Amino acid sequence: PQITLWQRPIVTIKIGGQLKEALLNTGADDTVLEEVNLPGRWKPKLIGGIGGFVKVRQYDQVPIEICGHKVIGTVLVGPTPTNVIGRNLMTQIGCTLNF
Amino acid sequence: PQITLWQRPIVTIKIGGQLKEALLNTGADDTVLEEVNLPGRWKPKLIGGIGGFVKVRQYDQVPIEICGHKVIGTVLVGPTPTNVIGRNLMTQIGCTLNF
Ligand SMILES: CC(C)c1nc(CN(C)C(=O)N[C@H](C(=O)N[C@@H](Cc2ccccc2)C[C@H](O)[C@H](Cc2ccccc2)NC(=O)OCc2cncs2)C(C)C)cs1
Repeated sequence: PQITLWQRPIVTIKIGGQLKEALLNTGADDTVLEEVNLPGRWKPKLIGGIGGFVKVRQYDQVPIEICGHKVIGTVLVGPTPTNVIGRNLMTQIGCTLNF
Repeated sequence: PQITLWQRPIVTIKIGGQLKEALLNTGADDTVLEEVNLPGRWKPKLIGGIGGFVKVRQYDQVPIEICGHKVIGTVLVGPTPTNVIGRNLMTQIGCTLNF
């Protein structure tokens, strides 16, 4: 699709057997989601850093559907003020900025 | 242009007689820049919110050139870890997300 930016670009995703809402965020390197239970192995990752770091669980090669595009990528699971799709998954869906 | 998202979408802007670099950030409602001196009237604005608010100066109807597109919009001037072009100016340049 083509998404204009008059409102926040919130989209529906399908992950770990759930439908969630998340923000398409070109300002974020990584994808961070809260309250999803993902199977298999993970390793801890420190993110943020200003004022301290936040520890999250890094899951690799996660299948995720974003607007009906089935892709694979890293998902960080942990506390976040809002669910964020970052550049790592936007590249996978072939999402670009255009003007 | 078409900007892919494998790297951070940093672009050159012209503002307040200066060339600056800023991040095209679809996760940000507003545009926040530091170390720019803008003429005329402003009013304080509280932004952020998590852990406290940050006070910045809100300038309206500022002429700004973003990748050669001359546009007009609100610029918040104040401390920011990185210069951010938010949705308010992306709409002005006609910037969309596409996949
Ligand atoms: C909480 C939720 C309901 C939201 N609040 C908002 C309102 N706010 C505050 C903003 O629009 N904020 C803007 C902003 O930066 N956007 C933030 C929104 C936000 C708000 C509150 C708490 C946490 C994040 C989200 C932005 O993408 C920020 C801005 C930024 C980017 C790079 C470097 C420095 C700074 N950046 C990031 O999210 O980077 C985090 C990364 C994660 N993985 C790699 S980088 C301002 C700078 C203009 C939007 S969505």
